[PDB]
Formats: sequence, structure tokens, C-alpha cells
Amino acid sequence: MKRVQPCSLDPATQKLITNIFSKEMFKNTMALMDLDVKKMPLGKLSKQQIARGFEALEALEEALKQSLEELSSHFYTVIPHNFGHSQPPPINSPELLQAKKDMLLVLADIELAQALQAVSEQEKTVEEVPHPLDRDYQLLKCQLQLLDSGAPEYKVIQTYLEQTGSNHRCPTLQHIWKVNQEGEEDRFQAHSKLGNRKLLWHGTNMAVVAAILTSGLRIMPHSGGRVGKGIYFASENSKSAGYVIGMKCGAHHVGYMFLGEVALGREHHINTDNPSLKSPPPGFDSVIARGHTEPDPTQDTELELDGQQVVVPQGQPVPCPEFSSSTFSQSEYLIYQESQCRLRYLLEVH
Ligand SMILES: O=C(/C=C/c1nc(=O)c2ccccc2[nH]1)N[C@H](CO)Cc1ccccc1
Repeated sequence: MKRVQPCSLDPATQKLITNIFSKEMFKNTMALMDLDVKKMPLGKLSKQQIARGFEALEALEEALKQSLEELSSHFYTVIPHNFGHSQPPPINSPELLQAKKDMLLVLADIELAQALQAVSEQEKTVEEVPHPLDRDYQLLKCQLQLLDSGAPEYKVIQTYLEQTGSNHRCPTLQHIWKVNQEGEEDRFQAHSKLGNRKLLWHGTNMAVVAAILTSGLRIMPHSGGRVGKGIYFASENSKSAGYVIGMKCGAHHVGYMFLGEVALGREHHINTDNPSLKSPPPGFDSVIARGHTEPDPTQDTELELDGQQVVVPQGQPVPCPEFSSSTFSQSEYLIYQESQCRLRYLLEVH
């Protein structure tokens, strides 16, 4: 019988690791995406099955631009769904097609967290095992350091959250962790000369936090949105909090949000949706879909991160009269290369 070593993590990090690897949180997420967890359990999830589902969706994509019913029936056989034992709806719109692609991008991140927890033979040939939470923490290959309430960047982040959060239903700050993805430091070096660095929000499903802490923010071949195939960020917390899918934990609703250091370089501004973009125009390093409002730039502050100055908005959203006429209520900041982002903070919000 193998000795289990004591946990080295603080209570807040223990809770975080428990939540982002929680089998119930993963099964809940699959129930919320209408998947059949009985016909497709977490242990049975495979990369081949997810690849097969994307192939069916790529085939359905062509048929929109074999009937839609035949091709939909094949997708629903590969990726089992639960719909009160009724006929599954045919994927006959670019909206329902992107929804199923978003569902599969989440499920691929669930599979990743599942593949990551696989007990290897090198782990089986050791007489002392780490505490389960230490083991899951170590599989991330990502240093997480709980921030102190007295650290200067804690107050800068808290102000950013409070000033740009939803006016009434303001998310309550619980914890801030410094994120040091060991692998992201060397890739971000290939953008050291690129200026205009800003700390921006990235809100997400609890089910994809583990995959992001292991692999960073990525541009997958089937991802998209109103500003094309890139990594999406916001200068307003309330905008990113909309993509935060949390979970019921007692009386509270716990969720996680990221702060990323984004090297924006030369910005290209737009005021109309362009879902076909895959890069900025020549000479530009980022695209900004300009909102009706923007955190007051007069109140911007800076943080020094690895010798570089990073702009941190501190002001409340104020009108952008040039972009009063914009299809975007709130701004969306886009980069089209993964190396232009560096994960810096992880926030727990209730
Ligand atoms: O995880 C995300 C989106 C995160 C996201 N997070 C943001 O912080 C954000 C800010 C500005 C504009 C878009 C933004 N999108 N999307 C998933 C596909 O992988 C699907 C999804 C998740 C939540 C709500 C709607 C769709």
C-alpha cells in the first residue's frame, strides 16, 4: 500500500484544483450542451470521436454552402445528444452549425483534462504518491501563486473588476492567482519588440480552465465569432462575464475569469462584424471591434510585468462618440497569433 503525501496547496488553490478537475462539473457542462453523458461518459471520450464529429460538421458546412437530415443524423450518431427522447433538430443554419462547433471545442477541452489525469506507468512504479490535488496541480505544468490582498497588482485588478463589472450584479472577488504557464514565457519573447501591451479579460466555461492552464489560449481550426478566427478579449469585465459559465456551489455561483497580457502593437479599428477575418490588415498586429463605450482612458494605470509596462484600464465605461454607431455594444480585442498573449492572472468570482 502506497503512501499518499500531504497536500502542499493552500485552501483556496485546493478548492480551485478540485473545481477545475471536478467530474460533476464536467458532466454538468455536457448536460448544459444537451449531450448524453450515459451514452458518452468522461472515461469513454476520445480525440477520434471528437475528430469524427468535426468531420460531420465540415460535411454539414458544405451542404449549407446527401441531405441536411442524413448528415445531421450522422453527427448525432457520432456525438450522442439528449432531447427528452424526441427527434434531434437538423443542423440547417450557420448559427446551429457554429453552436455544435463551440460545443465540440468545449468537449475537446474536457477530453484534454481527462487525458491529462491518466495514471501513467512511471507514476505506478513509485512507492509514494502525491496528494490527489497536488498530482492534478502538477499535471497542469503551470505555476499558480495566490496573490496577497496587499500586493499593488491585487488593488489594480480589483479596481479593473469593480470599475468595469456589471453595474448592479457586480461579481464578487474571492481570489486572484498569478499564472506562469511554463512554456508561454519563451513564445511571448518573439513579440518583445511589439509594444501597446494591455491587460485584458477572457471569461470562459469552468470546463475549459484546466486545458487553458495547461495549453494557454489557442486558435482552433473550427473557432470563430463576430471578428473571425482569433483570440477574443474585452476591456470590460461585464462583457467577458457573459461568457463565464459557473457552477452552483452551496448558496453561491462560483466562476473563473482570466486576465491576459496582450501585445496589441498597431491596432486596426472596426465598427461592423467581420466573421471572415483570419488576420489583421497588413501593417497591423490586432483588430479591435470598437464598442459604444470604453473604460475611461484618462484613468489607465500600468503594471510592470517581466520588465515591460502593461496598460491596465481603471476607469468606468464612458461613451466612444466616434463608435456610437457600431454594431458592437462593448469592444472585442482580437489577436490572430497565440504568441501575442501571455496569461497573467486567474480570478475566482462569486
Ligand atoms: O469560450 C468561449 C468564449 C470566450 C470569450 N471570452 C471573452 O472574454 C470574450 C470577450 C469578448 C468577445 C468574446 C469573448 N469570448 N466560447 C465557447 C466556444 O469555445 C462557447 C461559448 C461559451 C460561453 C457563451 C457562449 C459561447
